[PDB]
Amino acid sequence: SDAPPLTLDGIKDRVLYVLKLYDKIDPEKLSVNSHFMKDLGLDSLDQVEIIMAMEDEFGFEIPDIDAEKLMCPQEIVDYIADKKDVYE
Amino acid sequence: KMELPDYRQWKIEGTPLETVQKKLAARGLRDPWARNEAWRYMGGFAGNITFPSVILKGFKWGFAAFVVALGAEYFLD
Amino acid sequence: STSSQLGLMMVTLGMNQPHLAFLHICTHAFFKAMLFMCSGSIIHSLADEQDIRKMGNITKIMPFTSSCLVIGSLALTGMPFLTGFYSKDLIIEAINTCNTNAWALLITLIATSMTAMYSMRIIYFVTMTKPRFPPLISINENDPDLMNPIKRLAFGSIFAGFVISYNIPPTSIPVLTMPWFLKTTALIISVLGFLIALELNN
Amino acid sequence: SKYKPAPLATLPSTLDPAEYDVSPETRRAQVERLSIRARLKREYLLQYNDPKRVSHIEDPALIRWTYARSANIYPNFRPTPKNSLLGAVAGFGPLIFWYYVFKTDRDRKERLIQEGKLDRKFNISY
Amino acid sequence: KRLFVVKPSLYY
Amino acid sequence: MLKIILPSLMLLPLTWLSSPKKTWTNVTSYSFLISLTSLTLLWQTDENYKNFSNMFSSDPLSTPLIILTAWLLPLMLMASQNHLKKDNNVLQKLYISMLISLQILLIMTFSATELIMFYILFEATLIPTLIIITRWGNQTERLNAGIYFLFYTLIGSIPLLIALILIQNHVGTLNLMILSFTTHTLDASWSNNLLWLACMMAFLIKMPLYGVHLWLPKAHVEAPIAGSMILAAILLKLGSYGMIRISIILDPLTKYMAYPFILLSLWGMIMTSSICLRQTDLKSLIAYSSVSHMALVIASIMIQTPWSFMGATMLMIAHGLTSSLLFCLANSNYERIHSRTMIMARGLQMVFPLMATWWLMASLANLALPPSINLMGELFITMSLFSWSNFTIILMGINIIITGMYSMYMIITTQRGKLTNHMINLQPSHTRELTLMALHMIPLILLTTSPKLITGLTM
Amino acid sequence: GAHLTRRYLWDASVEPDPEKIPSFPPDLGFPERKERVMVATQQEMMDAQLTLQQRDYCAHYLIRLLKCKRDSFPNFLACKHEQHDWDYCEHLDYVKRMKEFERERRLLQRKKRRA
Amino acid sequence: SGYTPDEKLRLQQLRELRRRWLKDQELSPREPVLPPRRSSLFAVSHVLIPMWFVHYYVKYHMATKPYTIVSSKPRIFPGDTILETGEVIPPMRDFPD
Amino acid sequence: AFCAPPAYLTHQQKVLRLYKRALRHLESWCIHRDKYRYFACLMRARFEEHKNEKDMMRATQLLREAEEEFWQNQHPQPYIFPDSPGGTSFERYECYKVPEWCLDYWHPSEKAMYPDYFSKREQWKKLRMESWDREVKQLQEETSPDGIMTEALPPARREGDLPPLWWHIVTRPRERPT
Amino acid sequence: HIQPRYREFPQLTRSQVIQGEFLSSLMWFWILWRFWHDSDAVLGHFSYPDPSQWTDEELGIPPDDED
Repeated sequence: SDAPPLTLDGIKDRVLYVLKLYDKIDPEKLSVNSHFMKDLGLDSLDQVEIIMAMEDEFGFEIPDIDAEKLMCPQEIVDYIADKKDVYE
Repeated sequence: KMELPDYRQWKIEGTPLETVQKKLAARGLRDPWARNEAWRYMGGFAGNITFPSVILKGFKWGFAAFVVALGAEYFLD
Repeated sequence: STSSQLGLMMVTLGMNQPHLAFLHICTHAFFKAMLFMCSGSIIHSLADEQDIRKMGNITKIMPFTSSCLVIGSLALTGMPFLTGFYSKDLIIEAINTCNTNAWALLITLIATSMTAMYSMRIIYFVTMTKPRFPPLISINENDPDLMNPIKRLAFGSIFAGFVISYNIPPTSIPVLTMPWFLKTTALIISVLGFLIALELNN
Repeated sequence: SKYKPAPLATLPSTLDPAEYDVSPETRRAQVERLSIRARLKREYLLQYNDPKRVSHIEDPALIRWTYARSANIYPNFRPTPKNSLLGAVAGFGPLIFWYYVFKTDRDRKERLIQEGKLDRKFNISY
Repeated sequence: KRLFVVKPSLYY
Repeated sequence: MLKIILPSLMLLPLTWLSSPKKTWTNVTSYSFLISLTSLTLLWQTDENYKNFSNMFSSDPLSTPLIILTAWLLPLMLMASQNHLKKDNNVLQKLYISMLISLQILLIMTFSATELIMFYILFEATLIPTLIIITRWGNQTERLNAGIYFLFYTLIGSIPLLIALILIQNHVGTLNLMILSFTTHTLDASWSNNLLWLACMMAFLIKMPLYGVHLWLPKAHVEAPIAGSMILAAILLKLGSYGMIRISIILDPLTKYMAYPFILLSLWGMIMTSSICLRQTDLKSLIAYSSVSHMALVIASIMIQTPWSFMGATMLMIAHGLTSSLLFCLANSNYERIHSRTMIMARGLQMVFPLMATWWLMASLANLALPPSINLMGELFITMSLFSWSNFTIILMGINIIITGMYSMYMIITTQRGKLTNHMINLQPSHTRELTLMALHMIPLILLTTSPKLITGLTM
Repeated sequence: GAHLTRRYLWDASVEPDPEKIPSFPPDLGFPERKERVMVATQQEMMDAQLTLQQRDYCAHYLIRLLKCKRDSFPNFLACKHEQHDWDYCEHLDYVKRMKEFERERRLLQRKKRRA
Repeated sequence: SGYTPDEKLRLQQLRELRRRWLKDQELSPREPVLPPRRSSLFAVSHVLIPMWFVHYYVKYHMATKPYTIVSSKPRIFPGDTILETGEVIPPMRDFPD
Repeated sequence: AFCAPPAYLTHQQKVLRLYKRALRHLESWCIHRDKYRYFACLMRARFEEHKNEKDMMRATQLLREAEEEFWQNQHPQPYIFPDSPGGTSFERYECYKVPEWCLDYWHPSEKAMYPDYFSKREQWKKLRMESWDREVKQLQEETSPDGIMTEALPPARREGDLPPLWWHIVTRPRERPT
Repeated sequence: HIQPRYREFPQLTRSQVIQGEFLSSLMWFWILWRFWHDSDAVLGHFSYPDPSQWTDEELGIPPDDED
């Protein structure tokens, strides 16, 4: 229990960071509510890697039955927040 | 809070990621996530920890003090 | 590693050398516990991670814990004039200088080599490669509760074998006249193990 | 060198040809199973969330398990040439074996004792 | 910042 | 002895003539005081056993059992207050009277110099026990349980009565002091072998044996907490006391008429301790552990060596205490969920932290954790058997292993693990049941401190 | 060592067995032999509380060593000269044992070439 | 693939409820109410008095009882001087080396 | 965890989960990140090659051959995130996850130390007692009569109503309570 | 008291760096002191004689010609 507590804005910032560092995406057209397969022209095999990177970033794992439902990065943020009991 | 560096500073160039990217794009393949792994080779991480540097860590001043005490024990006899 | 050292102690008890086994018992705790406590610091800092694949360089980011861990691994190996030497040396001598089963002798030497090998495995995947751990850094090893016991155990791992072996009474009679390739055999073994593991990992 | 299943080391269901099936009868079965399971899940959660509940939730499957492993045995037991033989051995085989073991050991002992040649230097307490 | 830690009744 | 028995009688008018509210307090307190009075029997400053009359006496063997029987009454009364809270005053008084009568008859049995009084009371202890089981048990198997419990015992006891009468007609008296100095070798013959069988099988069914042990788990399972406690702690010790007293006149037929029973006991020990693994009912688990433990007592008594008798007495006392304790612990959780299955409530260390220490300490006494007296008995019995035949330690050791195994399984799958969140009815622990566990445990500590008391006539 | 490659193969018969040494009489050569002398008396070694394993013709330097260790306390680094003398005497005893071993080996060679 | 419009509204509602609950788990400064409120003397208090009682026990019960404390005999060396008897152990015969 | 698996597993889902497990075991073999990046590009190439294969007979056959190849050359000791099944800290904190109803047995003395909390708690309990019947009827009135169910819960269609069966998702103990 | 950084190498307190450096330097100073003063422990230091460089006259085997 030496790690700074997790906060929503930080989660969102780090997610968008990881995403901007993904070469198949344009930072300019990036925001939350953005859809990977429709707005950002991606496919399922890339969403897999997106969620893998989220995991390797925050240090925990997300099951496939739920990962399959993560398309908007705000969904990722809300999942990571409901898993880690953040409320602010 | 913790401020995040600029996402754009993470460049493949100057790492083994460059070698891997070349070996890949040879056969037509590109590594997109390459940049998200860059910080592990940049900044203070940039370097190479070799086995002697770890074992012989502290050998300098250890040798110095060994010599000091050896000379003192000669002086004393 | 602890199970291996226990097997070695039982070997010692097999060739009628109990005092040596007890001296190894006493000299082993220091560096073994220091090793566990360095591991525990690393784990408390990296958020419960215990898998060396996600540890990376620890010199730059934990120089003190890393130096103590190296001292521990050395004492575990021969590394003359540390705590481990003052027992393991005589262990190897007694085994290679008595009417013992040859297979036991052979696999004990092989196991000392392997001791060096996995000591180096730790030192490599935890102290000499480049990071694999998450990008957020919440590392702190300054709390005096972490440093004072570790450094006490380090002073132990360094000087305690000398101290004891010189203060104890003479229990048995050590054989002290053997060919060069038997008195220097433990060191040769450990060194070859280090080199082989280094090559395999590079 | 491909995997060979065993009663303990089983098949991971990814090398089972029954999962790589698109047959509509199989899928109808799967759907029926999910329906049963969801029905039971709702029946359990309507109690687990009832705020007018002051007692635990009774599980009849467990009650059946226990009633079957203890009390439904003898009525559903009929003697057979296999049951009888397994019972006979399990009951009177270890006994016979250990009887002859102890009898031989103690006869040998008492023989040496009456004869001599067996020493009990400091046996004082037995 | 501080949070209520849930615990059984240890009075009895 | 009258100074211990007549108060136990006046307890009855105290029970009935008392106001409905103050009936429990009075009887509990005065029963504690009687347990105290029973501590004078330990004033033995010589090798000359205490004879108070032609009928009542107390040797180092009967004194521990008498003290245990006088000490268990208040604990049973306490344990029996959460149930019976909704029963009528008269029913509560009747329950208390059953328990008091059991106490009295048992103190008599252990104080008896003559075997006919012992038999009469040995049999009289069936009426209150059967009543308790069949009238205040909860399930329908009450009745079959009571039937088994009655008729195993009676079919075993009748031959015992015949043999006692035969001994009377042959010797002139069934006194135990006389039958010990005036003794004669029993000529080896089928008649005397059947006499041995008659004298032994009643107790062997009451210890019990392995082959005849089905009456015990049915009862314990279907018996209220008090019946289970007294049964396990005393009504089994009854058979061992009887065997120890009556084996003097069966010499030397015990040398070769024992192999069957030593063997059955040593093997059924393993069988029962293994059953205690694949057992869904906690009470059945405790019962089968009791059987596994009494097997050692039977074997020990059969080889009749000093170490053997000593270990048997220690194991009797310790097992009584710890089994009463385990049944109390089980009934604690039963009163919450009203189920005997050990799989339903499996995270109770996150709600009852203190009550878990009682589980821990008991299961440690169940297994042989030293310096517990549950361990000294097992150890000296092991030693006696090893001297008997050096091949007994095999079975003894595998029994030890299985014992540790199922005790750890009990406490793990009952206390440790994830809590059952649907169990909103897990009220915290009652001061009363906590006192119960404390009163069961502290005496074990004290005995472990002073084992000289529970050794027996041999030491 | 190589004493094992000459025995376990290549004419075991002409190499010694450690369990039986000496296997030849002491008078087979060495017309006269000064039976080894032990300085220390039994009472000395009993009073000093030695172990049966330590009374092997090298107990007098060991007694001087223990006496030095007692007198020079807490200076446990002293008494390093006495340690060397005990080690030296033990080395000489080991040399003598090696000599017995090689002597028997060479005697075996005789029985080979005498026949 | 993806959350259905119904499951998404479900998640949103459960989410605002959860984030109210967790906020309620937050404590106020005045709770817990918690009413109403010598360099190394530990040495003395935990060493000296215990040593007193233990020395009493040892010296006056364990000793003063036979074969309770038994010490391996002390080493005697040639050249030493036994104390009670004053005996002098003769030194060793002179080494030939 | 939060979602309930469906009746059966589609083909695309099978392929994605195989992709995920393969990349994880490959990370476990390829410990260094560059090595892993390289062989992961290779693995994505191997997948994307048969990506537009329309037939199903050959699709499932390729999938099963891939599952076989994965079971072979499979890391026996793969990386497992600590808080995940098979990890070091899997249920390490499941012993401090005391439910909420354990407070209904608290003593008024223990309660007087946390008054605001228990006022809030009674508010919540009133909320639940009020919403119960409404959500129960919302459930019973919108069960598809087809006869097959789905295990998923509906949201609170009507305004002012709380989503059915929420007191166990909400009120769920935290994930690292100390 | 630390500042948790993100993807960057953090600064270190003089304490830990200096303390680990001191421990390692002490280890090496000890290994050099004991090695210079006591080198007769890792190496033989007692001449292991040659069992084949001895003289039959000194062992006892007679001529074998006639004895």
